[PDB]
Amino acid sequence: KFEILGVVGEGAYGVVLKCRHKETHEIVAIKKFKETTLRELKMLRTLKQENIVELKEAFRLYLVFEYVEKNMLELLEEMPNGVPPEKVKSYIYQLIKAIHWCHKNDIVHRDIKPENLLISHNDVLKLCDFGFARNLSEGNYDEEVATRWYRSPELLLGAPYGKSVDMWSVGCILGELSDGQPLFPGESEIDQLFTIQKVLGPLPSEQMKLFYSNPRFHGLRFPAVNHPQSLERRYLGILNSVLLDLMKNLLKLDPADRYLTEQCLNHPTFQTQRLL
Amino acid sequence: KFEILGVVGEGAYGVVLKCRHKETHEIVAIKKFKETTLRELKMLRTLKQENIVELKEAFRLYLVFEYVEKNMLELLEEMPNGVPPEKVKSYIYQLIKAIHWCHKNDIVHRDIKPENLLISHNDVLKLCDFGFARNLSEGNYDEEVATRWYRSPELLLGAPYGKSVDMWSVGCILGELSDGQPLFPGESEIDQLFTIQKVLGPLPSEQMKLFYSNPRFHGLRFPAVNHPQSLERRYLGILNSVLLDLMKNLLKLDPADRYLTEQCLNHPTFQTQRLL
Ligand SMILES: CC(C)c1cnc(CSc2cnc(NC(=O)C3CCNCC3)s2)o1
Ligand SMILES: CC(C)c1cnc(CSc2cnc(NC(=O)C3CCNCC3)s2)o1
Repeated sequence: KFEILGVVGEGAYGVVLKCRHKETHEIVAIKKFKETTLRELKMLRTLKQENIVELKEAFRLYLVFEYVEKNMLELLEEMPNGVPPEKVKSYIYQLIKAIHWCHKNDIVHRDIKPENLLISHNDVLKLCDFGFARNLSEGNYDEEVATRWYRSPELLLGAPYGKSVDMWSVGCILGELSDGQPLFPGESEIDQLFTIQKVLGPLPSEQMKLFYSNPRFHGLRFPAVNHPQSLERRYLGILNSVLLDLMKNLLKLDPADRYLTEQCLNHPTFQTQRLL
Repeated sequence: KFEILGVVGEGAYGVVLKCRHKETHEIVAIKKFKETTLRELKMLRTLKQENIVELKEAFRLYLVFEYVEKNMLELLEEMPNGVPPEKVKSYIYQLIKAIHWCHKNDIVHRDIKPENLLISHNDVLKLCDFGFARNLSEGNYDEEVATRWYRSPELLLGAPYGKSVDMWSVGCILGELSDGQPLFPGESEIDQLFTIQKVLGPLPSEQMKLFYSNPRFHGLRFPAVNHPQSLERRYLGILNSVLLDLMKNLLKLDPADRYLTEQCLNHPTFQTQRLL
């Protein structure tokens, strides 16, 4: 028996309520729709880790989670020019660890964004909202505008979703943590491709080819950018150079060049950081 | 030409972006879908007042608004036990003034909730999100779970929407401003009717009759509450007694007994308060 304290969130995932056990006074988040609740519960049972939100119990279907005090979106609102470089590295390390556990379990998250990065009172980052996650050994949801800001160009172009594009989202979040700004804030899909090339240069031949084969863009003008800026220039005086290197290998335009989790966690940036 | 700074919000209303004029550096909220954009723009032009969000311009259809620094939802998160009694009265007065202008223009808002109460840097409350507002002289959207917490019982029961139920929502917000707690937090429609009667007593005969005639509730158990608590008891030591009187006349179960705007703004609670 839970007393309802408030609404945590509502969307494609459904409705999450902030609740309190009438006996223990513990605060929880209870997820119900009105679907993919059972899929999420299965993945949540598989995915147990310090950087993944804990599912505490299920009943009649409703999922009861640990309630977490904040997300990254609120953190960037309180610190609109970025967080300290130490905190940028700490949060990206923790996020990478959570994605690593997902990927080792053959699960791709598909919706990494500041909104689903919970930051506990002890500053522990936790990933949530597996309502669009997929197991690659099966078959097969999606989201809104803020959720394309973190999407790789090949996905904007319609490629299949895999471990690479979760790594892309990590890089976008790395940048935004460092200066508070969305890195590729398109106002539409096309303006997103422009912003991406304005930083990283022209998409590889194959992505442009998808641009002309994809009827979403029929008759549309390709956003050619003459003079790309570069991330070194984009983040000069913001990221230290080692972490900048890590971000350079998360944001390779060709998904085949992107570091996956094992390589990310082995990067020099996190050498002293893994220990703590 | 606007540089995109971030996403303000996304929902049934569409997508609102936080943007900046490349020339003036003014921050604005730009509303676009992907419908009722034109309806909203018409109402926004009619509805011009200090407690209603200012629409600044329209182009190609996109609506550019003043950007406002916070909403009431964030205020209740920062002050989870309520705001000072003076601030409760000040915000409810301002909200009532905004609804009064809407109602005098034959417009009912239909979605009053903390999320659409903007509170400026000068502590000026502004109403927004007229994407579900209606003009009573015409014909005819709706929302989520948090948006039924502010719905009158006759509306939960399926009555038509009118000025009365906007007054109901005002009362719910009055209570929640005073102690930080949603007043009627149902987990479903039925639990909402229970919570309402647990405070205000049994619904009038006619609302119960709608309960049995409405197939939404076919075969369902009516939430009979034996011992209602009362608002005097519910808010003892929280609301002063004069404002408690105003809340008693906003939360009459029979919509015919509720104060409308003219009566609210004439209540003794706001006698010294109107002047400032
Ligand atoms: C986040 C998204 C809507 C979602 C899908 N599924 C779940 C359930 S898991 C959760 C446990 N604690 C949570 N904490 C937060 O989101 C809070 C609320 C926002 N302000 C403080 C930070 S949500 O959330
Ligand atoms: C609110 C809702 C989504 C909506 C529908 N239509 C509009 C456009 S009008 C606006 C102008 N300023 C605005 N300010 C706020 O909501 C802010 C953002 C949240 N944190 C700080 C408070 S929204 O908003």
